[PDB]
Amino acid sequence: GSHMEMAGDLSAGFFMEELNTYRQKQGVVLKYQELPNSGPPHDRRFTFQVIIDGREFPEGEGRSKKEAKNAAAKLAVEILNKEKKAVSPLLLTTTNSSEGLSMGNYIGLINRIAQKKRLTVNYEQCASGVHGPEGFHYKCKMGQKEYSIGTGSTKQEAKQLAAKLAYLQILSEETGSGC
Amino acid sequence: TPASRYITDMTIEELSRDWFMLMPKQKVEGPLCIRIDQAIMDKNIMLKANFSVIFDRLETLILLRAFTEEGAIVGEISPLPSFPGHTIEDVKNAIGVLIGGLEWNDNTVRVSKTLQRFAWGS
Repeated sequence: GSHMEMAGDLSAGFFMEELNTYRQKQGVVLKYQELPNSGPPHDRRFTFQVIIDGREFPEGEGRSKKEAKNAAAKLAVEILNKEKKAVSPLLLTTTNSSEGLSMGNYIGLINRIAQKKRLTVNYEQCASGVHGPEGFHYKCKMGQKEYSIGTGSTKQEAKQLAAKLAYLQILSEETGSGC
Repeated sequence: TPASRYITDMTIEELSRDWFMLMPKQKVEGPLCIRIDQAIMDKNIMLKANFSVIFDRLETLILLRAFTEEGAIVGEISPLPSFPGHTIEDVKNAIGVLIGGLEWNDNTVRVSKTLQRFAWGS
């Protein structure tokens, strides 16, 4: 309504030159908007419309004198202060909502995803070196009907496949009820 | 270089972690290091250094690296040197530019920590 009521320079602008401060970050080079003395029920109050965000009606005013246009930017102090509350839903509806490079490991979140029924997830081997790769058929599990299994020649090239198939079991397993 | 004015964040293990670039992204304005990989984007980077202080203000920097809990890396960041080394007020830009890279895709950026408290200021 009125921040000041008596101000005014005498060699400068005042409601544009001395009005420079808050619109540095509020960012409004007003091609100026004028609503001076707009009161219908007999009120000549200068709403020489200063702006808060680019069109708005910053306005607080009391008379056609030093009274009025100062509290124009009254709420042009505030709508930056106001509205700092959230705008988005659970995430930004942006087409770029959070990246993060999801997990490449398998048996890490398997026991998480073993939440199908909170499974026993277990892995073991007897890695032959007889001929060296002589044979590694893998036998482990996630789920409870597709016993996760692998097969291979050399150890690390085949270490996972059952456990891979384990971690990749339950999301395809219809199990969890018993059959 | 007292511990009260010289802090060793990076231990003897944070010094030599190497990773590989799918599609990196780089920018710089002054004495700071910046990077995001664009295929490997938005990974945890843990930028630790053995820095120093004086009068609650600037002494020095070493280097920064990238670390996660899983241990991956999206890119690399560090306090960069220049002709005078690392200009403090230029760290306002070098760390300044070092804050907004990945932010377009809603995933915030990593910034160097050494020149932040005492160069990125002033």
